[PDB]
Amino acid sequence: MNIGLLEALDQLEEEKGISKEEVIPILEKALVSAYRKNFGNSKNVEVVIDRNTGNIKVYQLLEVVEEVEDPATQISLEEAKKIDPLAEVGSIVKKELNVKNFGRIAAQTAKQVLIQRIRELEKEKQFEKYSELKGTVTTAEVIRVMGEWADIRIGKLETRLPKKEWIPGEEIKAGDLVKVYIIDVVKTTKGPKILVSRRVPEFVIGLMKLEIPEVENGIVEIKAIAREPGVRTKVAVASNDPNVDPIGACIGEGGSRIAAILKELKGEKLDVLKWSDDPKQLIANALAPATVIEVEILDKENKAARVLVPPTQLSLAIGKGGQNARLAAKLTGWKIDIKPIMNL
Amino acid sequence: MNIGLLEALDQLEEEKGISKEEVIPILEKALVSAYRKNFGNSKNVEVVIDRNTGNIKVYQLLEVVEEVEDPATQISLEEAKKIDPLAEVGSIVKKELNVKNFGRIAAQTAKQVLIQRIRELEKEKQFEKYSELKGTVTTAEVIRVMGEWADIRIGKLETRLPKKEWIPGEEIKAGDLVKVYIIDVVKTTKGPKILVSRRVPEFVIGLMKLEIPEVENGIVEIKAIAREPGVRTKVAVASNDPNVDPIGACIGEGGSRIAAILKELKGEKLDVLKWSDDPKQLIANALAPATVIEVEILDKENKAARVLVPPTQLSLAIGKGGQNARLAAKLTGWKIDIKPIMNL
Repeated sequence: MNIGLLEALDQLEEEKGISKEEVIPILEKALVSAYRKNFGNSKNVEVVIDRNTGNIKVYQLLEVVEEVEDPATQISLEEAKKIDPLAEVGSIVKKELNVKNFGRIAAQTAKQVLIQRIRELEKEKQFEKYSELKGTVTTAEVIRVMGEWADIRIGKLETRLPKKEWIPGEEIKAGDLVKVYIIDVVKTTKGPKILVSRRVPEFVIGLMKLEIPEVENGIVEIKAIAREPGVRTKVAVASNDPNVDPIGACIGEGGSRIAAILKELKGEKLDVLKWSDDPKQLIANALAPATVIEVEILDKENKAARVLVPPTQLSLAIGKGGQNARLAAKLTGWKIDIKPIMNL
Repeated sequence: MNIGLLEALDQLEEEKGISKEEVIPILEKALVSAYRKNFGNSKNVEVVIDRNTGNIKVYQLLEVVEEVEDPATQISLEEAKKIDPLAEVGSIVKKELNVKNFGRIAAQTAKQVLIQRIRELEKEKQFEKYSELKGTVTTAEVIRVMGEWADIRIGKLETRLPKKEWIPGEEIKAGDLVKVYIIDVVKTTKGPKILVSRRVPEFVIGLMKLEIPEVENGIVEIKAIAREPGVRTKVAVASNDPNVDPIGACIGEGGSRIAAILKELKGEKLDVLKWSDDPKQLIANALAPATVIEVEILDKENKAARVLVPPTQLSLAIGKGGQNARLAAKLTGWKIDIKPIMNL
C-alpha cells in the first residue's frame, strides 16, 4: 500500500538466510489483501515489486470495453491506448496509483508475512527436523491431559502422548515432567511431530542408558529384555570388561540408579539379571527371585526346558498368574516348565 | 556484454527449478570476465542485472581525481558530478556503456554458467545424493585399472576400487563388469563418492540377496558368516518357513544361483550350511566337509569345544593350513579342538 521506504533493509537484518525469491510474491499477494482491507474492495488492484528497490507500487486493473458503465473498472479503447498502445477491447490495462495512509500504515504487514515465512523454516521443512533423535528418551512437559491422550511439550514442540502409550495404570497431570521414548519424528503438513511412548520395551532401555553410564558406554551391554508394561520387566546384561560387574553398575552406588529408574516406571518392577551364553544359567538367572536346582533341556533344537525348583519356591518361580515364568520364557526365547524337586 | 534479448526465457525452459537468486550474481561475475576476454582489459567494468528484464548492462568504473592522467580510469570532479551529484574526489563513479559484437556473441557464456549450475545440482548437493544405497551390491563398469586401484563407473558416477578391496588374487581389466558392495556414499567437495569393496563379508551377503529371492525375502535368514577373502567363506542359514529348505533355496534349481554366486567370487569357495540353536549341531554343520562323530563342550560359559572325528577325516576337518577349523571357529564364535576317534 505505502512506498514509505521499507523493504531491502528489513531483508535479513541479522539471522537466517531468506531468499526473497519467494518472500515478495507472497508479500505482493498479502499486500493486495492489505490494500483491500485498508481502503475498499471497489478497485481491483495488483501489487508489483520487480526486485531492486522493490518499492511497493500498485496498479488498478481496468477492462477495455466498448462502453464504460463502471469507471472503477472498465475503460474506453481510446483511453486504454494512452496507457498501453497495444490495448484492444477485451484487453486489461493497468493504471498505476499513488500512496496514502489514513491513520496507521498497512505496509507493515510485510512483517507478518516476513515472520510467517520464518516460522515455516523453524520446522526445518523439506525433510522433518534435526530433532529426529529417534530411539532416545527425553523429558517432556505435560501441558494438560485430555482423557485419551496428554498434550506435552518437548523443546519448542508439542505432541500427543496417547493414554494407550502411557505406563498402564499410571496417572499423569498437567505440569508433570515425564520421560518418553521417541519412536519417530514425522514431517507432517502441519509441522514435525514426535511419536512417543512410555510403554514399549525400548523405553526401559532408554532409561537404563540415561542412569547407567556403562550402558551408554557399551561397557555393559543389554542382551535381552522382556516387558509387561505396568507389571514388571526383566533385563539381562553382560559386561564386556571382565573387571566391571554388570549387575553392580546397573544397581549403582547404593541402589541409586535403579531407584531413579524405578521412579520413572511409576511402580513397574525391573529384575536386572546377568546374561549367560549357557542357556541353563540364563534360564536360572531369569527365574530370580527363586532358586533353581537345575535346568533340564527337553529339546536342544526347539529350545524347551524343564526347570527343577525346591518346593517352597514352586509358586515363587511361577509367579503371580505365571508372570515370573512368563517373563523368563519371553526373555530367553525358551519354553519353560517348572517342577518341584524330591530329595532322597 | 550484449543486451541482445536473452535471459528470462532461457530461465528454466523446461526441467528443473533454478532460482536466479544466485544464477545472476554468478553470471554477472562471469560476464565481467566475458566482457574482458572479448575487447580488452583496458576498462574496469561492472556488469549489473537488477532482476526484471535483467538486461545485461555494463558500467565503466572511474576514480574521481584532482587531475586526470589516465582517461580510461580516472575522471574529474566536475565531470564526475554530472554522473553522480554526490561524487567527491576519492569517489568511484559508474558510466554506463553500450553494446556491440565483433564477430560472435559473448553473452552466450551465460549458458556455460547456466549449465555449470546444473551440473552442481546433479550432485544433489547440501547432503550427499539419493544414490546412497549403502549396504547393497551393484554392478559397476571398470574404466581402466591403475595398479593400486581401478576407476569404475556406477550410473553417472565414477569411483576408485582400491586393489586392497579387490578379492585377493583376482584380476580386473578395463571393460569388465564387476559387482561391488557399497560401504558408504560421501558428499565431498568434488561431488559424492561411493565407497566400494569386493572383499568385506557383506559383499557375500549382498550377492546372496541378489541371487536368492528367499534371502532378499527374509524367508531364508543369514545367521552368521565367516570369510577369508579369496580363499573361502562359510555362511550359516536358517529358514523361517518350516516348509522351505534353506540349503535348497541358496543352491538353486540345479546348483544355479550358487554357480552365479561363485562366478562373481572369481574362485573363492562358499560353504552354505544350516544354522542351529544347538551349538553341537552348529559346530558339526560348520566343519563340513568332514563328518563329526560328536561334539563335547569343554566350557559352557566361554564356549569351547572338543570335536571328535573319524581318522581319515582328521586333516579334512582341520583343512589346509587349518582353514576349515579356523573358519568354523570364527563362524560359530566357539573355540574348537579337533581330535580323531578310537572305536572299540
